[PDB]
Amino acid sequence: AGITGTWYNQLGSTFIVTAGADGALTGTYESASNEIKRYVLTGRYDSAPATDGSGTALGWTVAWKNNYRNAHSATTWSGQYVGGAEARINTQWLLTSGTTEANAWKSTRVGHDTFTKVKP
Amino acid sequence: EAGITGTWYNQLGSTFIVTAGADGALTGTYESAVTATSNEIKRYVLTGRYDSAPATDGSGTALGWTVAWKNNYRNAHSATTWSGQYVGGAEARINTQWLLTSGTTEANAWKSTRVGHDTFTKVK
Amino acid sequence: AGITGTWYNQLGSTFIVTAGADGALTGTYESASNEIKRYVLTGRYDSAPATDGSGTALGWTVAWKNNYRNAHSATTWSGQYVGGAEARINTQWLLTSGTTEANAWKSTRVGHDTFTKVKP
Amino acid sequence: EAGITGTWYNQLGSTFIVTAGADGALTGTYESAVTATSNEIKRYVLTGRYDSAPATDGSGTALGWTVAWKNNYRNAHSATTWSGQYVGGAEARINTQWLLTSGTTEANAWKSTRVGHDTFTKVK
Ligand SMILES: O=C(CCCC[C@@H]1SC[C@@H]2NC(=O)N[C@@H]21)Nc1ccc([N+](=O)[O-])cc1
Ligand SMILES: O=C(CCCC[C@@H]1SC[C@@H]2NC(=O)N[C@@H]21)Nc1ccc([N+](=O)[O-])cc1
Ligand SMILES: O=C(CCCC[C@@H]1SC[C@@H]2NC(=O)N[C@@H]21)Nc1ccc([N+](=O)[O-])cc1
Ligand SMILES: O=C(CCCC[C@@H]1SC[C@@H]2NC(=O)N[C@@H]21)Nc1ccc([N+](=O)[O-])cc1
Repeated sequence: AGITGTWYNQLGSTFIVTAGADGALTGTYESASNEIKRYVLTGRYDSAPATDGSGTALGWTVAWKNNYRNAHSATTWSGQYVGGAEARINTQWLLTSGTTEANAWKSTRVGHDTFTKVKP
Repeated sequence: EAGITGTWYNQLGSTFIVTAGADGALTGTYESAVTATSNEIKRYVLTGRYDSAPATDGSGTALGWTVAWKNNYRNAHSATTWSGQYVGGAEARINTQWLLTSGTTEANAWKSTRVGHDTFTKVK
Repeated sequence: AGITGTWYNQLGSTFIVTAGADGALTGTYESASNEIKRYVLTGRYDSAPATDGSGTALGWTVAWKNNYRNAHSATTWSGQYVGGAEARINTQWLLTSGTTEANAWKSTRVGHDTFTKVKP
Repeated sequence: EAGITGTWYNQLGSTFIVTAGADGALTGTYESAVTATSNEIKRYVLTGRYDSAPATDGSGTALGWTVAWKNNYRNAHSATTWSGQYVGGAEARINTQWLLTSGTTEANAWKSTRVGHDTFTKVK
């Protein structure tokens, strides 16, 4: 819809996603050869957003295991899509690593990514 | 990573029913606590991912999932993601932090996202 | 030092701070007449940062009560100062409102502010 | 807002000793859990703010504070802020979420900040 396609964040990463008609998000995420760096993503979005000019709520997850590498971690992005001539997906994210119990307190990093339709 | 499929309950009275696929998929349903309302009216689709080959040094299993708060009955114009780890054994837990983003106008975007933490156990 | 002075974020807010020699931060925060909008801030920073080009860790708190208004809430900013010709204070923040027990789950909002030495 | 001054303990074995001033100041010390180390080597200055006139409808008292992890003995080149609310009565609590930012190079800034939650009680 407005979401399906390729998106680029400030870090050099690339997000390719299909938004299904009833709320599914499926795709690949490439962190900053390209194929070693590509990971599955899945998520959900609001397939009927409000009609008052509000953004479209959405989230997705990447677990950082593919056929080549396993970082033993997962990131979730939570945010909203904003359409128009300067379309954005504005997110906050949580990256949790698998840890022992003694290290669990420091298992989760937090940050923010802004995605645009063109590269920075 | 073994150990995730099944029913989980958090401190808020929510129920999380998930299947963990062999290659890292999470699929299932998430139900909010109800008192007056019938259960299925507050049941929502979830999807996510988990580490299907965790380190076998006693570390937890990294995972995450998303609920968009739209179903056939209700739409809150919002989405939550949970990020955390599964810890196995006799008192198994899924320990998470979450981000809840509401769809807002640009002027309200700064206040769009709530943060919290949910601890899931196998008993209510 | 590099921190003391006036800082401006993307939202229209103004942060005026003094960094004391041993780690104190004291000042006023003005959210976007000016005086009704001004609140006390206090915090801490690393008064001896690493010498490898790293930023300077710091945090502060504003409780949103002044002589005129009380929102029954408090924000903390956590971040790092980065000096040089384009100096920044890059932060993530948590805004917690006072709530009943039943509403506590939704008490805390999270976001990010980037502060510069000139207005946006 | 009354009720905050004194000693508080979290689930990680840390000790938080704070004075709440009449107009909203928080001042005190924060000590990490120790096993081999002497207590004062892991004790740090804190400052913060709280709502000194909370709503008297059973709501909690909003507050926050900061520790920069430098003392006369050690420097971790980091700072934590806790944001939360004091809840009074017989099982009094300070329920918080926290952000821990490490000083990093620009290339490492994306991974500079950890997030978590601490529950403080009046007993260990
Ligand atoms: O666990 C990992 C996997 C890679 C995560 C990439 C993050 S997802 C949030 C942000 N947005 C992006 O587009 N990319 C970044 N990496 C990792 C974790 C910790 C450390 N470490 O040194 O501590 C090094 C690499
Ligand atoms: O947008 C919503 C949808 C419901 C979210 C439930 C949250 S997901 C994190 C946490 N864990 C759970 O199991 N349940 C809670 N609800 C909502 C949002 C805002 C307000 N509000 O008053 O602002 C009221 C309800
Ligand atoms: O409790 C409040 C007090 C004002 C907080 C301003 C925030 S601090 C993080 C960010 N950085 C800034 O420079 N300014 C913003 N406001 C408030 C809270 C909730 C609602 N609400 O409608 O839900 C309205 C106002
Ligand atoms: O930077 C530090 C300083 C110590 C922070 C203690 C945290 S504050 C939140 C939580 N609540 C507590 O009472 N204690 C913990 N430590 C540190 C940072 C990174 C790593 N690391 O391995 O990456 C190890 C130690």
